[PDB]
Amino acid sequence: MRIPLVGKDSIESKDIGFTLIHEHLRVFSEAVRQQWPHLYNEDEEFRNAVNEVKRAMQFGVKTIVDPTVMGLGRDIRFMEKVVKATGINLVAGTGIYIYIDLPFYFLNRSIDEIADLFIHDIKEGIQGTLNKAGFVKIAADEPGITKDVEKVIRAAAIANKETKVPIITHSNAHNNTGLEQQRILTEEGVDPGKILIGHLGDTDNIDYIKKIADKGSFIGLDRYGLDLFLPVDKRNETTLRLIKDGYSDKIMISHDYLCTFKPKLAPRWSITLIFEDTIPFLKRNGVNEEVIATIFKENPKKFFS
Amino acid sequence: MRIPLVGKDSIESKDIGFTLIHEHLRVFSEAVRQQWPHLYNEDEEFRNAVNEVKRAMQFGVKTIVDPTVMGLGRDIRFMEKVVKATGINLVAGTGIYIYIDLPFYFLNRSIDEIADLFIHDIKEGIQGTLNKAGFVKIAADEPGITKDVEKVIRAAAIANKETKVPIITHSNAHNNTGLEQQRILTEEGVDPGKILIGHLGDTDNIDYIKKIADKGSFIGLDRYGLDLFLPVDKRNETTLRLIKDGYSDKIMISHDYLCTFDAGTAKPEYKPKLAPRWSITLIFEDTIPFLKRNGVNEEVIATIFKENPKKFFS
Ligand SMILES: [Co+2]
Ligand SMILES: [Co+2]
Ligand SMILES: [Fe+2]
Ligand SMILES: [Fe+2]
Repeated sequence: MRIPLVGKDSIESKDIGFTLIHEHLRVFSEAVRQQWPHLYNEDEEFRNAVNEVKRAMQFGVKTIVDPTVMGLGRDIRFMEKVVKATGINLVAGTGIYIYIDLPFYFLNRSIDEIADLFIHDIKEGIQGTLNKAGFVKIAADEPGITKDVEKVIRAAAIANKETKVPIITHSNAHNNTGLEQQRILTEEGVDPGKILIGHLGDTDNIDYIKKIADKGSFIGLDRYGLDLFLPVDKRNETTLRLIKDGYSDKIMISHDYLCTFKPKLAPRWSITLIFEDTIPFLKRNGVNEEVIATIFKENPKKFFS
Repeated sequence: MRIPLVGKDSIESKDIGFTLIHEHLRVFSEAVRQQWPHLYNEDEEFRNAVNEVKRAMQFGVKTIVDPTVMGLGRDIRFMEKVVKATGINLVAGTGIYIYIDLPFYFLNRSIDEIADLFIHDIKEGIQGTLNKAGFVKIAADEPGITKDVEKVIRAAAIANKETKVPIITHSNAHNNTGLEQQRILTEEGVDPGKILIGHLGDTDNIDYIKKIADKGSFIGLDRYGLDLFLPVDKRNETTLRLIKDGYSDKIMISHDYLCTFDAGTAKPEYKPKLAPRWSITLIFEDTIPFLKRNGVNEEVIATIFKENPKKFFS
């Protein structure tokens, strides 16, 4: 009745339950895979995604939000297959993931034309299916807010205003891209509480994280396990600090795990690391179950309502 | 047998006949087309491509070389359908068309791993078929020779050295990228005669063009009809001058026609001020008649359109 799900009837936000807000079943570069299909093994990809998702569900995860969009190899049919094999609630999105320029398709195309693509996926369905997009994903990274990155951001704001679906972002935690995304969306009329600024858990700069939260958006502590960006124990210290300072109303936690899509870079990276390490860490440091529920149930409910 | 053809037995290069060295049956952004198929009408693309190819064949064209590769929507199965509807000799390629950065697949991958993809397409076949690639296509434009652009350039060198297929380039005629491409490839051991430096017809700077040709490479006068890069009359004037100064044996001419393109610019849609007479047969309607009435004999026309493509693929 409000949040579309891959391969199922849409649900009211009250039924989302325990959510992993940012996880990927599979990512790839569309052009590479179309051109050199011998590099990929779909059977293996499917088997690893299904296993990872089953494991999450054994810890009580009900819904996964998967922000694989254009540029990351969104495949709605693969997603459907995983949903049939697992029973997971899966929220698919629309959007564009670029760091510099858009594909040449977009040359002399307006922001509204871009937004029309997102709205098509939200109102009509994704890739020829009746599976509808539940959110818009956008990105910026080390190159910053380029001209084309900015067009995409503005297009996301149009789609949100027209359809009410929330916006998930990718940012670089160390160069202000997050704060800029929030600002441009917000200036374009997006409710700050319909934005999740992503990858803030990549830094232990608490003042920058709070800045974005205090402007009204969710803060993505969303790469647990990617030690190369920030080690688990430092993420844990940051999370705990934010909870202790009263920020659990804006915290969202996830792994950004690539289910099929490393001893030094990400030794215990998986879709269940927060059950194995983070949540027990927090509980040992005095965080109650009510806070856990706020982060993994209440916050996603608010984001999608 | 020595040039692979899509949907046909390979041909000796001496049999290639009258050739258009750089034309596209269809181009698109793979990511866009994968994510928003509602934007594209395959029927219309197929009908347009077939119509263009048949009209080129009526003018005597035997062979078309199509440098649509990764980044431009190469689709060997579409190409097969076009061959089967027309009987054209079609040469498909491999390569990577980027202006700035490689797709994220290539993060922390070596130049060799890039080359192996090219070698795969040339020795094994394209996209799971046995249609083999006959050349490598690479690109550089306004952003210049970026690090990833250079990785692709060096990958093409390795592929040529291993398989012997020639290299076609896309360049920006106004920023030296063509000469940079030639430089880096010749440094890596590629024979200059196996390189076509593209889009040099986009300038009337005759001295730049000549510099590349004197270094031993073919020069692509290859966007006839794309008036936004350079109008037909200035292209014709440049082409003629090069032929008079003795450069016939290095000149290749084409239209770079996109029988179907997905960009919004779209150089011919309510916007045919950018490319009014642009089609795959414009050289038969304008350029060849112009050369012929300005002292260029049938021999020189045969050199450009038959002999040079034959050498390039030998
Ligand atoms: Co991200
Ligand atoms: Co080109
Ligand atoms: Fe992600
Ligand atoms: Fe081209």
